[PDB]
Amino acid sequence: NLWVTVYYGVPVWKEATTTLFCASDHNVWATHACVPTDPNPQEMVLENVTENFNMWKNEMVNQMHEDVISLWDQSLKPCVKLTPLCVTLDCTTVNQEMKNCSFNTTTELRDKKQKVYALFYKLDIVPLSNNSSEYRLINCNTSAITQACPKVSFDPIPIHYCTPAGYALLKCNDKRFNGTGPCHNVSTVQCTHGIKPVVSTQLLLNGSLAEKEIIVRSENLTNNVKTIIVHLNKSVEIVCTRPGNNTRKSIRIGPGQTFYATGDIIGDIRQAHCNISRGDWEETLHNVRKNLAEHFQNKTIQFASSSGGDLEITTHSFNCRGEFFYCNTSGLFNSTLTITIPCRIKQIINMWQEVGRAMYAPPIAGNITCKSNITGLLLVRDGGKESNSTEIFRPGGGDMRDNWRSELYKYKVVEIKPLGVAPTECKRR
Amino acid sequence: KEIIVRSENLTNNVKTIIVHLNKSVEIVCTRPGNNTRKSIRIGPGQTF
Amino acid sequence: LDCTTVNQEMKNCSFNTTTELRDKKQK
Amino acid sequence: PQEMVLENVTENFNMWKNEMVNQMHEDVISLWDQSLKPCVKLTPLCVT
Amino acid sequence: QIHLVQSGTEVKKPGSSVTVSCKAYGVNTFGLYAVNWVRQAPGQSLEYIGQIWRWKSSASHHFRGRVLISAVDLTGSSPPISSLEIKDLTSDDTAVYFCTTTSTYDKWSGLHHDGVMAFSSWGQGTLISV
Amino acid sequence: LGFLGVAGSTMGAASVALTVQARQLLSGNPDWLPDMTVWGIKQLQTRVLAIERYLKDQQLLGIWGCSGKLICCTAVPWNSSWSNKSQTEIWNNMTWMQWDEEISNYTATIYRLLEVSQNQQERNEKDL
Amino acid sequence: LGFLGVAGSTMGAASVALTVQARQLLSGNPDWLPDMTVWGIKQLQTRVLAIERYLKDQQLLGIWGCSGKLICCTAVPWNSSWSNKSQTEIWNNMTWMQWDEEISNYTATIYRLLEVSQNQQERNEKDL
Amino acid sequence: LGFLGVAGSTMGAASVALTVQARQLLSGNPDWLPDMTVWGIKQLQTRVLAIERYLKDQQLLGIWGCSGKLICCTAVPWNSSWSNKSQTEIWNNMTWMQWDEEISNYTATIYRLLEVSQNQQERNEKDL
Amino acid sequence: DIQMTQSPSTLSASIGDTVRISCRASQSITGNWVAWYQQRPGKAPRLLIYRGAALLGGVPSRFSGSAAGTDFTLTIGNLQAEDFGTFYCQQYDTYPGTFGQGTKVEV
Ligand SMILES: *[C@@H]1O[C@H](CO)[C@@H](O[C@@H]2O[C@H](CO)[C@@H](O[C@@H]3O[C@H](CO[C@H]4O[C@H](CO[C@H]5O[C@H](CO)[C@@H](O)[C@H](O)[C@@H]5O[C@H]5O[C@H](CO)[C@@H](O)[C@H](O)[C@@H]5O)[C@@H](O)[C@H](O[C@H]5O[C@H](CO)[C@@H](O)[C@H](O)[C@@H]5O)[C@@H]4O)[C@@H](O)[C@H](O[C@H]4O[C@H](CO)[C@@H](O)[C@H](O)[C@@H]4O[C@H]4O[C@H](CO)[C@@H](O)[C@H](O)[C@@H]4O[C@H]4O[C@H](CO)[C@@H](O)[C@H](O)[C@@H]4O)[C@@H]3O)[C@H](O)[C@H]2NC(C)=O)[C@H](O)[C@H]1NC(C)=O
Ligand SMILES: *[C@@H]1O[C@H](CO)[C@@H](O[C@@H]2O[C@H](CO)[C@@H](O[C@@H]3O[C@H](CO[C@H]4O[C@H](CO)[C@@H](O)[C@H](O)[C@@H]4O)[C@@H](O)[C@H](O[C@H]4O[C@H](CO)[C@@H](O)[C@H](O)[C@@H]4O)[C@@H]3O)[C@H](O)[C@H]2NC(C)=O)[C@H](O)[C@H]1NC(C)=O
Ligand SMILES: *[C@@H]1O[C@H](CO)[C@@H](O[C@@H]2O[C@H](CO)[C@@H](O[C@@H]3O[C@H](CO)[C@@H](O)[C@H](O[C@H]4O[C@H](CO)[C@@H](O)[C@H](O)[C@@H]4O)[C@@H]3O)[C@H](O)[C@H]2NC(C)=O)[C@H](O)[C@H]1NC(C)=O
Ligand SMILES: *[C@@H]1O[C@H](CO)[C@@H](O[C@@H]2O[C@H](CO)[C@@H](O[C@@H]3O[C@H](CO)[C@@H](O)[C@H](O[C@H]4O[C@H](CO)[C@@H](O)[C@H](O)[C@@H]4O)[C@@H]3O)[C@H](O)[C@H]2NC(C)=O)[C@H](O)[C@H]1NC(C)=O
Ligand SMILES: *[C@@H]1O[C@H](CO)[C@@H](O[C@@H]2O[C@H](CO)[C@@H](O[C@@H]3O[C@H](CO)[C@@H](O)[C@H](O)[C@@H]3O)[C@H](O)[C@H]2NC(C)=O)[C@H](O)[C@H]1NC(C)=O
Ligand SMILES: *[C@@H]1O[C@H](CO)[C@@H](O[C@@H]2O[C@H](CO)[C@@H](O[C@@H]3O[C@H](CO)[C@@H](O)[C@H](O)[C@@H]3O)[C@H](O)[C@H]2NC(C)=O)[C@H](O)[C@H]1NC(C)=O
Ligand SMILES: *[C@@H]1O[C@H](CO)[C@@H](O[C@@H]2O[C@H](CO)[C@@H](O)[C@H](O)[C@H]2NC(C)=O)[C@H](O)[C@H]1NC(C)=O
Ligand SMILES: *[C@@H]1O[C@H](CO)[C@@H](O[C@@H]2O[C@H](CO)[C@@H](O)[C@H](O)[C@H]2NC(C)=O)[C@H](O)[C@H]1NC(C)=O
Ligand SMILES: *[C@@H]1O[C@H](CO)[C@@H](O[C@@H]2O[C@H](CO)[C@@H](O)[C@H](O)[C@H]2NC(C)=O)[C@H](O)[C@H]1NC(C)=O
Ligand SMILES: *[C@@H]1O[C@H](CO)[C@@H](O[C@@H]2O[C@H](CO)[C@@H](O)[C@H](O)[C@H]2NC(C)=O)[C@H](O)[C@H]1NC(C)=O
Ligand SMILES: *[C@@H]1O[C@H](CO)[C@@H](O[C@@H]2O[C@H](CO)[C@@H](O)[C@H](O)[C@H]2NC(C)=O)[C@H](O)[C@H]1NC(C)=O
Ligand SMILES: *[C@@H]1O[C@H](CO)[C@@H](O[C@@H]2O[C@H](CO)[C@@H](O)[C@H](O)[C@H]2NC(C)=O)[C@H](O)[C@H]1NC(C)=O
Ligand SMILES: *[C@@H]1O[C@H](CO)[C@@H](O)[C@H](O)[C@H]1NC(C)=O
Ligand SMILES: *[C@@H]1O[C@H](CO)[C@@H](O)[C@H](O)[C@H]1NC(C)=O
Ligand SMILES: *[C@@H]1O[C@H](CO)[C@@H](O)[C@H](O)[C@H]1NC(C)=O
Ligand SMILES: *[C@@H]1O[C@H](CO)[C@@H](O)[C@H](O)[C@H]1NC(C)=O
Ligand SMILES: *[C@@H]1O[C@H](CO)[C@@H](O)[C@H](O)[C@H]1NC(C)=O
Ligand SMILES: *[C@@H]1O[C@H](CO)[C@@H](O)[C@H](O)[C@H]1NC(C)=O
Ligand SMILES: *[C@@H]1O[C@H](CO)[C@@H](O)[C@H](O)[C@H]1NC(C)=O
Ligand SMILES: *[C@@H]1O[C@H](CO)[C@@H](O)[C@H](O)[C@H]1NC(C)=O
Repeated sequence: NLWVTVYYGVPVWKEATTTLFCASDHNVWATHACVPTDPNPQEMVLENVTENFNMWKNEMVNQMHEDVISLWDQSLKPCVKLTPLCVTLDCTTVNQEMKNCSFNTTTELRDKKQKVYALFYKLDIVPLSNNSSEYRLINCNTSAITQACPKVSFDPIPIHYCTPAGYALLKCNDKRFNGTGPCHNVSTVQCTHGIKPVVSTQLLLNGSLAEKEIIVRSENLTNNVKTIIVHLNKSVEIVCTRPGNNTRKSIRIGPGQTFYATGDIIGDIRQAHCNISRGDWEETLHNVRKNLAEHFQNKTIQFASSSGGDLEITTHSFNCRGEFFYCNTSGLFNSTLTITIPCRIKQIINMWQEVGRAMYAPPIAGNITCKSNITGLLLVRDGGKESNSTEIFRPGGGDMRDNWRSELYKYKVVEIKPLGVAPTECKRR
Repeated sequence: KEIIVRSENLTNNVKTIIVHLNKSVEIVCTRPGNNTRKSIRIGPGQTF
Repeated sequence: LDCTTVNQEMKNCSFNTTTELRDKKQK
Repeated sequence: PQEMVLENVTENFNMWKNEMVNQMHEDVISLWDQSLKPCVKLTPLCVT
Repeated sequence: QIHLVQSGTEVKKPGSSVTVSCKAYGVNTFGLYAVNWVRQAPGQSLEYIGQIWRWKSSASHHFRGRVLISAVDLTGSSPPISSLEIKDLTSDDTAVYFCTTTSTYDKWSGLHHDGVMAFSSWGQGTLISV
Repeated sequence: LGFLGVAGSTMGAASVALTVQARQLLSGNPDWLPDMTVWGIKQLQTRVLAIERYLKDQQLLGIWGCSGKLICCTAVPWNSSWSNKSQTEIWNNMTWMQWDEEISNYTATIYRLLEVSQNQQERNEKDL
Repeated sequence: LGFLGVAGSTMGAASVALTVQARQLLSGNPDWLPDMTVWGIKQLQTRVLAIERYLKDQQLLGIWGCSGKLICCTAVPWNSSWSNKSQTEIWNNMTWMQWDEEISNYTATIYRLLEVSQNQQERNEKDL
Repeated sequence: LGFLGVAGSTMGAASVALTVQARQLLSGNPDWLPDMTVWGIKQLQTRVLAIERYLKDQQLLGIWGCSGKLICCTAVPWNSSWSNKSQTEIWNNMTWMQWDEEISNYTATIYRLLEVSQNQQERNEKDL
Repeated sequence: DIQMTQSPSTLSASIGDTVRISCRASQSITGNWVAWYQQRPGKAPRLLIYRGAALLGGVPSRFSGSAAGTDFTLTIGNLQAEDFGTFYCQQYDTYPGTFGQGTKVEV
């Protein structure tokens, strides 16, 4: 009558987690840490299938964060260390954003010392005593400084995460997807689109734009501590620079280990600053405000500057040609032809929020200028029922993973079970 | 069951004899003091 | 190590060593 | 070892674009480096 | 972690409409989490009033055209909400109504089928008399 | 069609073009990684695990007598207690996902039966 | 005889000794390299790649109606738009290398036709 | 009965449960040691070696026409020179280990005869 | 529609005893697809077992379920300390679902 029949190739999938690799179309990503390849990609559109998605527990972002940290560490380790720099620095006025400091170091011969001098930003300097003229670097008691490695480039490049054999990626193509819920238009792929691992705070930069209109997403809107990601459809133009003409000196601190520092500054004292197109910014603030009014009832929405705190979390942060800019955005998010914001810069950068590791970025010789697109915002709701009329939002940083969720929220990883059994009229074998 | 005696060559006199017991014996022991853990900054984050 | 009595199985030893600043010493 | 003689074939050789030599070269330097790394380093001899 | 707060007891003269509210504390959204309304009268027979699932609302045959089930997603000042509305009430509708929420993300867990499902979380129920 | 193109199609349609799904299981990345990387070891782990899974599935197929058959036909009767639904209903108004979910409890035992059946057959093939 | 000793022989003579070539795609693997160096990773490199290639070839054979057979007669007619030579000329005055070179443009089409023919045969068998 | 449970059983009784022995050749541990350790390299080596050994055994079986079979009839005559014992004594009095002991010198010849026999059979398949 | 019937209607019990409640369906349920619930007087129902014989978390390990072709049996073994109230058998094979009449347990 009815007999069993086994089928190989049955299209059924489970939810699963795996080690996804990456691919790219000197630089750490391009020539290390995953393969260079980009053949004709295979994208297909499934029919009559609905798939559930929730971006707020997805192992893609954890894997990407771990890979980014590991790659940066592996890049930093195989070159110069800065243990002899942690000495007493005699600092004086430049003769206002820097200080001229002289200090004693070793040389090519261990029985001889040398006197050298360099310019240092005061954000990289800590005093030793109130009634004294002694100074040291920030991370000389809490970590060990490693110099950013001059021949390698810390420039983001597009990267594609790719699934191994026996796995697949499902992509939600539904317009205006907020990351949680069913998906009625699903596609299958093997490799994600171009993802640029850019690290920034308070302003998402160089990202893919929303398809139709602004998308607002958070893990829990009712909670206030959680970050709110805003994904715009119109990119904003932000171009900015350190214009001061610098010159870097090479200091021999040992047998072949050279330490580069700000040898001198020439020209007029000009401050590093960021320009943003003002009219586009006003338009995008209006669009974000009236879009976010939907999720928050009839209560009015106000924007205010970031609360006081550490420079890393309070100020917007980014990197340009290796120079680390901390910009005070106290006028961008101040609401209810060009807008200019101040930008300090820092050399001893202690990112990844770990301890015992810190990096020193040598200054580029000439001035630095670079242009980019603001493609998203990270906003934080202020807690407390101070008023029942207006709800005020602030710039917000927090976990670095939020910088990548906006690019990885369409994707799901699924395992394939190819073996099935079914009854059929076939008997003979 | 009971005590086991092992040796890869018992007639040799320079080879270890292993004795496996069937009843465990109780040994409890201690350093009964009060030593405070002094921390010294050896270098940049190194602590002794 | 400059060692003296405990003031019987230990000795009280003082020594010079490095510190956070490489150009300074501590006792 | 196994060696067999191909009777009726004719093969084109070019010794100047053979990857065998490059692979051997890379192995030689890598091996020498990993041999000289795990022991004494003459950092304090650089004196007057 | 997951709680369901329901409206208060309210007794009405027969011949009017009634609304009942269910408030889901801890539910991220009504995607991945289906809401099912059930009834329990004296006689201790649990029925099945209706559901909202995948933003589609449906009701059983005994109540088609009689009950409207609505839902509003997570907002800033209010967790997800669901609501029963009975247009007309007879003498036999006196009962305690229960709101239930069931996770629908796994797609392989045994707690749900494509349309009919068990009830993982239960509210405290609203008593209605006529 | 393409890989997993027939997910929404019913089982009758999915019976065609199983070869795309079968062939996708072994396609891989010809390139590899340079030395001294945990990334390389993770990649090696992943692909060795993939090979092991494929080999296990193929061996399980072979023990049942379907060494090189995608749609082979065994000789085990289908107990109605496993899943008692009409042939037309199963092959015309149901996807493979719903089917695999609805017979999840009875899968393991079914496998054992297949084993025994083939073994019996093999023994008879030497006793006849 | 040897591994490739029939390289210069015509295909008719070469068809008799395919076992040696088939066997050497897997044998010859030595013991392991104890050191965790670049060399060990490159060994693991090459041998996992070899396993993947062999499994791919075997799967290609098995999807076709040629599982477990070194020589296999399929049921796809030989389109004359492909190589059009007399059987005597093919099997007595031509080596395998020249034959593979001449028909290089039609290999993908031949493989696809073999795939669809075997799928049709399996469907017919299950339906008849 | 479980794995290696039929070691003491005679050859006749042991043939009933070869699947239990066969299946354990692939079962393993899917986890991994993620610490760049030499332990991870050694584990990955032993797993690749196991895969290679299994694949070699399957290839050797397939060369003899017994690809999808655990018990297979090969149709090559049994030379009385390599073993001359009564069928009852072989199948009801000797364990498999003693059997492999008493024909140790002759396994290579048996294997070569098997491969030549299938080569002849495959050639005749297209000859006639 | 699919109906069910539970048995026994009511049973006495005691501390440490093992009890069994069997619900039978009007149609054989291919999958397990049956759920077991508790309900104390004046409280809300609590899901005990789903998928025939799957045990949730927090619920004690003493509960067990057996799924035959048509008859489903809930085994509450080793009634410890506090006794229980009303037990319920529910099916979710076809739409709409249906609950059983219910059984009561007492000391
Ligand atoms: C992330 O992104 C996601 C998308 O990417 C996003 O998803 C979106 O979520 C929102 C949730 O906020 C969804 O919007 C809601 O949708 C709900 C579901 O609505 C469906 O069902 C109703 C009802 O349909 C039944 O009845 C009609 C009657 O004609 C029949 O026609 C139907 O067939 C059906 O009848 C069957 O079922 C009955 C049982 O229920 C049986 O009795 C019957 O016999 C049948 O079997 C439909 O009307 C809806 O259709 C509407 O839209 C289509 C679109 O084509 C129109 O054609 C159609 O005409 C309708 O307009 C839909 O199918 C809604 O319930 C919900 O509505 C509430 O909110 C809106 C907006 O604020 C209000 O205007 C509305 O009045 C509702 O508010 C009431 O309910 C709340 C509940 O708390 C109360 O608080 C509120 O005060 C108000 O209550 C008042 O009215 C009650 C009566 O209604 C009364 O009882 C009360 O007492 C009080 O007076 C809302 O629209 C949206 O669809 C999703 N988007 C999708 C799916 O694309 C997600 O949110 C994002 N996440 C986050 C965190 O942001
Ligand atoms: C968002 O995305 C934008 C993309 O445009 C990024 O901006 C680009 O950033 C890259 C890297 O910082 C810039 O590329 C660099 O430009 C330098 C200056 O170029 C001028 O000078 C050279 C001198 O020859 C001219 O040829 C050139 O035409 C320009 O006039 C180069 O000097 C850099 O060279 C690098 O590579 C060489 C390779 O040999 C090395 O030797 C160098 O040392 C150096 O490493 C490099 O080409 C690019 O110009 C930027 N574009 C724009 C439009 O500004 C943003 O940085 C990004 N934002 C964030 C936050 O990531
Ligand atoms: C998103 O963030 C919001 C907060 O902004 C968060 O809402 C909170 O959820 C918890 C969990 O349900 C709520 O705590 C409960 O609130 C109810 C309200 O009536 C109380 O009755 C509960 O107390 C009973 O239950 C407790 C055990 O759970 C007993 O210990 C207690 O004695 C009572 O019997 C319980 O306190 C909390 O009230 C809300 N807060 C707000 C402001 O709504 C929501 O859960 C977050 N979402 C996610 C998915 O995490
Ligand atoms: C365990 O340890 C014991 C020692 O406590 C050890 O016993 C020793 O074994 C050696 C084995 O060679 C004995 O040496 C032999 O003694 C005999 C006694 O007559 C001699 O005839 C032998 O001489 C011949 O062989 C020599 C080469 O070995 C020739 O040079 C010579 O010309 C003869 O041809 C030889 O000396 C030794 O006497 C004992 N000693 C004792 C105390 O028993 C025992 O072997 C160890 N067990 C194992 C398993 O190793
Ligand atoms: C940072 O401080 C150091 C130490 O004071 C400065 O180095 C010294 O700077 C002085 C003043 O510019 C130089 O003196 C000049 O020397 C020339 C030599 O021809 C002499 O003709 C001038 O009259 C004047 O005295 C001195 O040479 C220089 N020494 C060294 C070793 O650099 C340094 O300039 C300061 N940096 C900045 C940016 O101000
Ligand atoms: C039919 O198949 C389903 C699916 O396997 C069976 O449900 C399974 O039941 C077991 C035993 O109750 C569950 O194991 C338990 O898991 C929980 C998870 O928290 C754990 O805490 C317990 O200690 C126990 O290990 C298993 O999870 C559950 N499966 C799923 C997917 O939830 C069901 O029992 C089967 N019906 C039969 C055999 O009649
Ligand atoms: C469902 O999603 C697919 C995939 O994004 C859509 O198909 C694409 O549509 C865009 C324009 O809308 C084309 O440029 C692409 O070439 C299409 N790709 C494929 C594979 O078809 C499709 O339009 C969506 N359909 C609906 C109803 O939303
Ligand atoms: C980006 O998205 C915004 C948000 O919708 C778009 O703004 C809309 O512009 C149209 C113009 O006809 C108005 O009718 C809508 O009311 C606007 N929507 C909102 C929410 O304000 C904007 O047009 C989009 N820009 C691009 C380039 O796609
Ligand atoms: C950023 O914008 C500022 C403001 O327009 C530019 O600075 C001006 O430059 C012009 C000539 O270059 C001067 O006449 C003005 O006095 C400057 N104003 C200020 C406030 O500095 C600056 O050049 C812009 N920078 C970039 C990189 O675009
Ligand atoms: C960023 O800059 C703004 C102004 O450019 C700072 O705000 C000023 O704060 C001081 C006190 O520290 C007040 O006296 C001023 O009135 C503020 N300015 C205005 C326009 O109101 C802000 O403190 C800066 N933040 C950081 C982190 O540097
Ligand atoms: C452990 O093993 C010893 C043997 O060494 C046991 O002691 C024996 O006890 C029996 C009692 O029937 C006596 O006849 C023997 O003379 C004892 N042997 C010795 C050497 O004294 C002892 O009872 C065992 N203990 C346990 C807990 O198993
Ligand atoms: C080990 O045993 C000794 C001997 O009993 C213990 O030392 C005695 O402790 C008691 C009080 O606890 C004193 O009154 C005696 O004077 C101690 N005698 C000696 C010789 O020390 C000791 O406390 C035990 N230690 C442990 C860890 O069990
Ligand atoms: C910035 O946006 C413009 C507008 O489309 C685009 O042409 C340009 O490529 C973008 N640049 C980056 C770095 O994303
Ligand atoms: C906004 O900017 C104006 C002028 O730039 C300033 O007067 C005002 O204090 C600012 N408000 C906030 C909240 O920063
Ligand atoms: C430095 O400034 C000059 C003008 O002051 C400008 O032309 C040049 O582009 C700047 N340098 C860089 C690297 O952009
Ligand atoms: C050891 O010293 C600490 C120091 O605060 C004290 O609290 C503790 O009681 C001492 N222990 C003994 C056993 O004296
Ligand atoms: C999807 O379903 C519709 C009707 O249910 C059918 O016509 C269509 O062929 C289906 N698509 C696929 C890919 O099976
Ligand atoms: C090589 O070619 C000659 C030509 O006559 C032929 O006799 C000989 O058998 C060939 N060798 C092989 C190995 O086929
Ligand atoms: C193939 O060759 C034969 C000669 O045997 C010839 O008759 C026929 O026309 C050829 N076909 C084509 C398509 O050239
Ligand atoms: C062991 O040998 C005895 C013969 O005395 C036999 O009866 C028994 O069945 C054997 N056991 C197994 C497991 O083969």
